[PDB]
Amino acid sequence: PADFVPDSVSGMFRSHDFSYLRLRPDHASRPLWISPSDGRIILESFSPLAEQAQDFLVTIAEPISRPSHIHEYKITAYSLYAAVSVGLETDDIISVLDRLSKVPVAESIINFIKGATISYGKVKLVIKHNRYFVETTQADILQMLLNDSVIGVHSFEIANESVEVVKKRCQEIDYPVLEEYDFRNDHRNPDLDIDLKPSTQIRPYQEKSLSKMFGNGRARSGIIVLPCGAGKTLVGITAACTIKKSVIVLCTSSVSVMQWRQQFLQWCTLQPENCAVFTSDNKEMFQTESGLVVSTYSMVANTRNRSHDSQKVMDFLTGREWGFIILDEVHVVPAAMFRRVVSTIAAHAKLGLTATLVREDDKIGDLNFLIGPKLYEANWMELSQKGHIANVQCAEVWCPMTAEFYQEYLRETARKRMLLYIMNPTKFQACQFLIQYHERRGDKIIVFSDNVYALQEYALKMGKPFIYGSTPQQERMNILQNFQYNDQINTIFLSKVGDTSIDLPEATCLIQISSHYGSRRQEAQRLGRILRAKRRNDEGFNAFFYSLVSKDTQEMYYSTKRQAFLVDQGYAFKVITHLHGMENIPNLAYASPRERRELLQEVLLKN
Amino acid sequence: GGYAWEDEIKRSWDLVKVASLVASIVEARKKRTAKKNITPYQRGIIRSLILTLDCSEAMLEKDLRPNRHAMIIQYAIDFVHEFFDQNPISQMGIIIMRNGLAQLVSQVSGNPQDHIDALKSIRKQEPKGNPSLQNALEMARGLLLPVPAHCTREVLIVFGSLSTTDPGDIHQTIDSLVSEKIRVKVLGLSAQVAICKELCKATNYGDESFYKILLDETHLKELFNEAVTPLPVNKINKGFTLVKMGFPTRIFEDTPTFCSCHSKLVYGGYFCPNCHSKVCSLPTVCPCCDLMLILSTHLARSYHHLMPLKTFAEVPTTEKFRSEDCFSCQSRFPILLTSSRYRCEDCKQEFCVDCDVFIHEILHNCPGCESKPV
DNA sequence: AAAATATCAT
DNA sequence: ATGATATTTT
Ligand SMILES: Nc1ncnc2c1ncn2[C@@H]1O[C@H](COP(=O)(O)OP(=O)(O)O)[C@@H](O)[C@H]1O
Ligand code: BEF
Ligand SMILES: [Mg+2]
Ligand SMILES: [Zn+2]
Ligand SMILES: [Zn+2]
Ligand SMILES: [Zn+2]
Ligand SMILES: [Zn+2]
Repeated sequence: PADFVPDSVSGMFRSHDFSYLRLRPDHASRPLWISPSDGRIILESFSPLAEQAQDFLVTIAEPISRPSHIHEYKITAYSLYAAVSVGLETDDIISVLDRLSKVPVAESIINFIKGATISYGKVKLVIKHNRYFVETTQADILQMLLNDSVIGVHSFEIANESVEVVKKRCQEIDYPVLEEYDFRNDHRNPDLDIDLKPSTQIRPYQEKSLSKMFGNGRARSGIIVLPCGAGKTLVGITAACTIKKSVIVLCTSSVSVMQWRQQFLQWCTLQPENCAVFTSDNKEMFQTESGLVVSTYSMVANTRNRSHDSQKVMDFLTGREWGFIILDEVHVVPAAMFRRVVSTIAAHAKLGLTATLVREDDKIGDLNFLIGPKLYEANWMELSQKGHIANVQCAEVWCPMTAEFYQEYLRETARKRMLLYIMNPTKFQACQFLIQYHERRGDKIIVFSDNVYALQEYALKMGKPFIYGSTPQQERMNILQNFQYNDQINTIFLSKVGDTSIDLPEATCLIQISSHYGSRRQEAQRLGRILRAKRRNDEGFNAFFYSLVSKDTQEMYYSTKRQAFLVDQGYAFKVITHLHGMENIPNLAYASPRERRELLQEVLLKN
Repeated sequence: GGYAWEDEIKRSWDLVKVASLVASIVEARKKRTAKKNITPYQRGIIRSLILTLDCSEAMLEKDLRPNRHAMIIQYAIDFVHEFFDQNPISQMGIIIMRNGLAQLVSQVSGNPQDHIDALKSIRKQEPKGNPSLQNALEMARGLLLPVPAHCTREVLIVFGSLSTTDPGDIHQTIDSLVSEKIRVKVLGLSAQVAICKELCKATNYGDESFYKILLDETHLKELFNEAVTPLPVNKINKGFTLVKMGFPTRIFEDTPTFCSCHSKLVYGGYFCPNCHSKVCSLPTVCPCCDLMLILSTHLARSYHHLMPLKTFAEVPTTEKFRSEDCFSCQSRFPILLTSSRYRCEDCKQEFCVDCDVFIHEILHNCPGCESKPV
């Protein structure tokens, strides 16, 4: 900022004016704008050099919003650490960024990238038989590290329980800890002989995502983020196959554990001799020299009370050293107790796979020092164009609340407030009409409802099935399998159990009469349930995602806050004030005033 | 046995790292080289063309968006308009190969509206079956029989398939076509075909340049436009003769009268100079005394073919220029490397690039030559 | 069928 | 800190 005349309207911009820097002569070619103060990056995807720019920016930046034309990126310390990790240096990053920038990079930005691009590889952590040695080839630097009281060629054994403490501490200190494991060199750990089946073929983006993890030829821990239905299961299977070591899979739910077992079997050469599932249904353990063990977070994470039969298997899990560990649905690892899974199980390489890297609290960033940096990410819109994930036309139906119903809403307390608008008679009519209309088109409809009471009430009235916690595992699986392969049972209701980590290609439409409090994770996960429809490549096909809300209620506030993640990724919500053809429906629930009054009394009697 | 993942990262950005006016001139000169050679080849102004279109399963392919059938039909409409504008005296007929048989869709006549309407109706028809060159050629051979001898028989097959299912020996038809002096032009769509090449070569006195296969959507229009112009005739072939014709006079009448051609009430028409019968439109054979009625303008349109304007040669940069502005349109020649001046040989007057294209495509007389007093 | 511990949101 | 919902065990 020198020899620059402030603009007359510069007051409109609160010190964010960047007119002092002059536009480059070749600005018509460069696709990037760099904001000095905020560090934001504006990228034009319709200009030359778009494709490789997007790949480069994603590597060095964490995407914020990616609409059709203008992509908004941001640079953070964690993003820079991930970039330098995958075979990159400050010299290359600076040259590329300056080359692609429509305007010269400010000195403030240059300092930010420079600082965090030099600490890559000073401190290393390795795992011997069952003892963790935080060693390094050089001897002088570690001596400085050891002097610190927080931690407690040089190699020293560190307490297994306190491993997380040092990992965070290394992040706090200038030098962050690196997680690399040369699976080719070490053969002491028994090797599992497995390879992808000849029929199987890796998709382009799946190949690229796995390439980043193995860019240097050695496996490195990290998190791979792909849209729901992208195929993270196959990415994990391929990652396990290439390492050729023992692999342990931790999964959110037992139903998904079965999916991993089947998916693993369908897409690799492994035989049942080397597969064992440590789930509630059965505690079978593999006796082979090495193999795959798939379990769930609750079983491994549990500390106080675990049965002796489960204890023996858990001791078996903790006994042998493992080569690979897949943390499926890694968005719940930062939970209070699930963090112990990483520490208890000793694995050289840990890979996290999730579709929605979102968490209400500030614990999402902790993943960078529990598993590894965010290695790769994919655009939801980009995959939709390629035909890998079915297109969805999201909508947010506005259901007005009737006067009799609304008056009781105001007087009631907050906790009782939820049940008034969830059981809105107008909302009930909207749900019935949408289901009837979309059932005519031969479309499978899944109706999520977090409120169990409302879920059951809607299901009983509509004569349709439902799944939630009380339902046993056998019944839940039977409904899932039946709904997939039976014409009569075209629609099934669900609850919070089915929100995340379930595969069902048949589902194409989707509704939510009720939902949990404002939380972007559940919205994205529920939307992803219908993003893998098998009939996604058919010409002129569009899946549907309906969100029923009550006007003037707190649900409107939550719904707007509950779809922020989808808006950032690219999805757009359309407001449907009027549903055409609803009046002509011969039968509508709670049409008569007496029925509405009876329902109001019934719902009020709940509390 | 390591996979491609372990090798390295692609590093796409590494691939990208950080004279036109003369190029256009030399490119124009290379293109102008093909136009340098031009001689007044004798061409048959009067012609009868039978347009054969392939409507078979091969048309359902999406090589030409939206489908081959749609693009061929659409460009056929344009060809019909262009063909009858450049050649007013000529007559045309339309045939289509469908369901393994040749189906006639419009009788050979000289009315462009009838042919345009026939093609428009074919739009909805869904192509199916296999094509049959022999059936189309046999039907075309019959159609070109009543045509007068002085007329030059012509067949323009738009073939799209790769195989032909005929009921008989197609080689006999090729010999028969040569006997009747019928020249066949084939516009293939996918790849060369042995029979198609033989048919064109045999009927065109051994010339192999009458069988063309396009390479993209754009090239199709150029191939269609080329067939509009009349074809040259060989020295050995003789068809010199006179044709009786008359020029009727437009007549204005207060009360409508019956037309001899269509027996319909029309306010105006052209009175024949032999039988005084009125005809709605021109140029058509008189319905009563069967002498082709035409206006002087119809003959005029074809004069430029007989005596084409000689191509212009770009002046060398070293040599001096006649003037600083274009003779015709008075547009200053840009100062620029290589002078962009073209002079006509006969009158030696420079012209601009816009005039050079205009004076040889739309306007068929050099402005300088007419201005020169003899 | 009842207990007890986690998780996710106020 | 509390209330729902879910999961695991006895
Ligand atoms: N390469 C592939 N070819 C075909 N189908 C694939 C491929 N990769 C993944 N899929 C399919 O994608 C669907 C969802 O995969 P999954 O791993 O469950 O997704 P998520 O990322 O939500 O965990 C499954 O039906 C699976 O068969
Ligand atoms: F992201 Be998936 F639906 F597990
Ligand atoms: Mg999954
Ligand atoms: Zn008439
Ligand atoms: Zn007459
Ligand atoms: Zn000119
Ligand atoms: Zn001249």
